Amino acid sequence: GNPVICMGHHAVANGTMVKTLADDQVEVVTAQELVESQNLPELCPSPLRLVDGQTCDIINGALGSPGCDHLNGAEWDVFIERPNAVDTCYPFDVPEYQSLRSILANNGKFEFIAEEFQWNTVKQNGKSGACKRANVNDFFNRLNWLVKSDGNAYPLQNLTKINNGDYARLYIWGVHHPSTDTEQTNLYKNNPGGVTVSTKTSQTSVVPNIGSRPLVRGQSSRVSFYWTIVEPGDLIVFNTIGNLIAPRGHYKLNNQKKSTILNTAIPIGSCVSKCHTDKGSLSTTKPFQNISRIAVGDCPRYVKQGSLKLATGMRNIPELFGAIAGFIENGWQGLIDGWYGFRHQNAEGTGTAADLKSTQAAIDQINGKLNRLIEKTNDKYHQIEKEFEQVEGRIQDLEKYVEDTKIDLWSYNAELLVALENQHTIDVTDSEMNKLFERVRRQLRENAEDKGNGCFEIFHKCDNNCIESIRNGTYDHDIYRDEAINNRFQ
Ligand SMILES: CC(=O)N[C@H]1[C@H]([C@H](O)[C@H](O)CO)O[C@@](O)(C(=O)O)C[C@@H]1O
Ligand SMILES: *[C@@H]1O[C@H](CO)[C@@H](O)[C@H](O)[C@H]1NC(C)=O
Repeated sequence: GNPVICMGHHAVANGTMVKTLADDQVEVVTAQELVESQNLPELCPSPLRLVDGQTCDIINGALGSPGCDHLNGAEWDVFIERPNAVDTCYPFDVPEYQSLRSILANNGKFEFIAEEFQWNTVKQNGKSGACKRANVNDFFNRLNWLVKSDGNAYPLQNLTKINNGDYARLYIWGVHHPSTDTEQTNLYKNNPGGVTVSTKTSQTSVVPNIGSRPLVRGQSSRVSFYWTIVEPGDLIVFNTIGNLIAPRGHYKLNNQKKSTILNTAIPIGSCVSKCHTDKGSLSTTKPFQNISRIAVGDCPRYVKQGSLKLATGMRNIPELFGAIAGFIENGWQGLIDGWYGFRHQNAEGTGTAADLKSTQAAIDQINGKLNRLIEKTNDKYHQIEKEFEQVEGRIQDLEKYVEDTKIDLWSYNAELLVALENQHTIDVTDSEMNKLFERVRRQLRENAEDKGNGCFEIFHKCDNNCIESIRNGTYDHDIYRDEAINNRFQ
């Protein structure tokens, strides 16, 4: 009525606080951070193909502005566009600028092919001192500036390019418009001008506009750029009685467009990562991140919280079933080779040993319990714009509201998931502690009594081999039962 065997669990000097459904902060032995809050100060060129626009934004690269020659033939997963990019040619605008930029970015490549346009008597290749290439008056190398004849001759242009190809074609054309009325008549003389680009099923006609506007690049004049898409079977008719900034061919479009554009000043480095934010690339296995809503590729999901700790171990009590932090007073810092174990005392001395089965059962149910849930990847490429220079009204409100709605919902999911999992992890570890206790209780039958602190008083001599027989499940209660019963009740 003298040896004692105690069942218990590990502990460390100082653990990590986590949140559950029932508790704001409970200390557990180990935990894992789920929110990535650190970014690399560079962008990774692998495994995704990054293309640096450098001084050239993507519109100018499609126009063929000066300094945008490297973008010729370029292929990208993510077009990297610099915020300090510069206009290096004739002052222009694009109605539906955003939509053209999106189409260009998503298509993923600059692959121009040449086509010969036989312009009547009009002269071609008009240039300007605004668009100087090596201080030589030049022009958008994808565009043809059509001017009068020498002999004062603006004739009607009607030529048609037919798409009998295997792909959809992208034509970019423009409409010049001047400053007064002499303008227009010393450059196309017909006044007003006008252009009509059309397909089999679609029209587009432009009325040039003439007036004073600021001296940008030293000109009071502008060009307005449009685009037209021609799918296999359709075609495109160029009508102008003046002012048409003709195309020199068409861009080839991919059937499936899987690319996008990232606008950032961050330099391109030599790291490896499949996730890119406008603050830099992310190198992580965490499921969430608080770095930027603007994120492309194989990225963690963006959330509002700066920290969410997932418990990966039991409650930490140094020195639901009510075992851990319950009838078991505290954990054992000395138990370093297991989560649960046995501590005994008999006539020969004392000992602490780990229990493998219970330890392994807990680890199996807790280790990486998230990988089976929050999927793996989340591969997002072309999305929507998420930050804006100036308000625009209706469309911009919706774009912002959609993203704000998405973020709140995922932040909610992240919060609930962690509290839920942690609640479950704590219950599992408490559960396994008391399964171990109950296992040993059942082994001992009538030979021992529960002392109330996770310990059994064993009512017979139990030497080291006897103790080990209890720990490894070979203890035969019938051997000691006579001795034990006599000690218990007499
Ligand atoms: C095709 C053509 O006529 N190009 C000429 C332009 C246009 O007349 C204006 O840009 C129209 O506003 O004007 C220049 O003075 C310039 O800006 O360098 C000379 C140039 O040769
Ligand atoms: C992201 O979280 C970290 C703390 O983990 C914090 O320092 C940082 O400011 C957060 N980023 C935000 C709030 O944009």
